[PDB]
Amino acid sequence: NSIQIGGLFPRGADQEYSAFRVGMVQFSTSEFRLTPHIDNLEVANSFAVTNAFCSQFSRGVYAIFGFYDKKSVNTITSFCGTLHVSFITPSFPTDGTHPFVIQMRPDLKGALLSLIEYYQWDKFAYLYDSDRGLSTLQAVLDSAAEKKWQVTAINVGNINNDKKDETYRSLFQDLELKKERRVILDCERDKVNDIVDQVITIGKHVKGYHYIIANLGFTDGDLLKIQFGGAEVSGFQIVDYDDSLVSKFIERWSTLEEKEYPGAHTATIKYTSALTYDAVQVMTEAFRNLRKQRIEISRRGNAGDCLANPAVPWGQGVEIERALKQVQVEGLSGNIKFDQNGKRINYTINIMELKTNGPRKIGYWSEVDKMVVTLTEDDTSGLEQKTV
Amino acid sequence: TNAFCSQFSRGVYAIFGFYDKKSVNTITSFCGTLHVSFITPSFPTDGTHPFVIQMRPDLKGALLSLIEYYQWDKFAYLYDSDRGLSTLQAVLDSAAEKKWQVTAINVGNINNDKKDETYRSLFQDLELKKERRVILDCERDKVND
Amino acid sequence: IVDQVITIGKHVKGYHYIIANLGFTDGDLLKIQFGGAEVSGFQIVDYDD
Ligand SMILES: *[C@@H]1O[C@H](CO)[C@@H](O)[C@H](O)[C@H]1NC(C)=O
Repeated sequence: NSIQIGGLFPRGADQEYSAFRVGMVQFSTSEFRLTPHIDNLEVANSFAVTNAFCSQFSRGVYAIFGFYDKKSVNTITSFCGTLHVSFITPSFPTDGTHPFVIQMRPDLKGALLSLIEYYQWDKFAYLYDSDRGLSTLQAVLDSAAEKKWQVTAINVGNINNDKKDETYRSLFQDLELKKERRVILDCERDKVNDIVDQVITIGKHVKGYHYIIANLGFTDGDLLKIQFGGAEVSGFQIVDYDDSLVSKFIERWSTLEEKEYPGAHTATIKYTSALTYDAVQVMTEAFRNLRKQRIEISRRGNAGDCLANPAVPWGQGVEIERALKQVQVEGLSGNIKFDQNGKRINYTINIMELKTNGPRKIGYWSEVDKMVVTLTEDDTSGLEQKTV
Repeated sequence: TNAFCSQFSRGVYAIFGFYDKKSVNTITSFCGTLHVSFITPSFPTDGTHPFVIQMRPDLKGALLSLIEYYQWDKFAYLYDSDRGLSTLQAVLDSAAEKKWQVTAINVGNINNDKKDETYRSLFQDLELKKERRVILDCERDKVND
Repeated sequence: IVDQVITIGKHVKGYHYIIANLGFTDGDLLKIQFGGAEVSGFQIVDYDD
């Protein structure tokens, strides 16, 4: 029982592929076995993505797991929506209803707007990356008219390789011109790391500044460097390490050799890798349920060419999509459930704060509640003088 | 992608056509890879894209200069995503540099279904307070709507 | 020490540091360079010779 599936990874994805293998081994069963075909390629090049996809389709896979960028997303959604091949991804959710695409990554918009509303910011600067996507920008801009906000949006995404460190000094000093202490980041962990590092270099991490790191991994990058700064830093965490399942995972994860499973020896794991693992679980449950529901999905013939005119799609793909979207499980990212579009529904995003003794969980965010406050409310005698 | 891979098989020397925000990356990537020259009247790409000739002239500079000419320090900006978000970044950075109060609203790309329902209250909320200056960035038909 | 100073963020323009050692430019000076704080030290090897 070999089930051929496709996988598409960037040339710069190590821990993700490692976690993929971890999912392959941990969730492998005796009933059936998945047989992954792996292709490392440049994600930004649509031609390369298309080439690899037509190759995978020539192999005749049942489902494809992979990543995409703002350049290659339309190719993926259009091709999968065309040929009826199921696609699973950790990458950013598309804006719209895109069929045959399962976005494992949950939406952060609600939690962010709820957070800004929580801290009552009426004026701030918002740094955005064009290399990822401009959706959240539109979100907070449209929200600015309703909530009466003064938002100064700056693109950090257009920066050269050699001159990229000037634009940061100019940015922060122009913010000295605007005298605005509240900032939001939302970028790649590496780009974020560079930003934080330059914040430390210019030394704007002193008390009085307030930063919001918008990403799902709060603890994935090194944020220890800004910890003793004195500036308040809030972010979101999708992987709660205080869970039994997560701990039993980290136990095995930490016991892996870094030579065989790159960047897996760490006790902390990037949320993307976690999403990959959970994706493996989900696919496994989906095909297991297909065999359990007595639905014959095996293709008797070859799918052949993806460029055949007119395009002839296979039928079992619909059944696979239905199987995938109807999966409800428990992974590293918490409760996993999908809607008819494939987006994540009913998820819990921990709201985290960075203090002196490290990160602490203040909130828990949901789609329906839109807000939840954990007890918190610590009181100290320090800097509180009982009246005389 | 299919039509491009075709006709190229016929061995054409140059390809003339149009593109949208969804298919633009396909055209530019494929033409930049296979070295097939592509001509378009549609919106210019944001960046340096080789083997692509954008016949359409840039409109950002003229817009910012016109806005500066009418001396508007506060205005509303309605935009569609189908032509690109470059002009948006332009007016945002120009708002940061020239100290403008710009209220930009996207009606484009159907980015939110919510708004469609009870959008009138929004437009009227901006209609009661200020909003003396408005700029339309859309398709001729969308403009008409 | 310098690293702990930048981490706690006392390298702002109000503070003044003196490196008394023979190598001033031998250590990593990029990190406190952009701080805005004045840092003066001693150098025994003149590269202008
Ligand atoms: C999420 O759906 C679950 C099933 O895990 C249920 O326990 C709970 O109702 C949920 N939260 C909401 C807001 O429906």
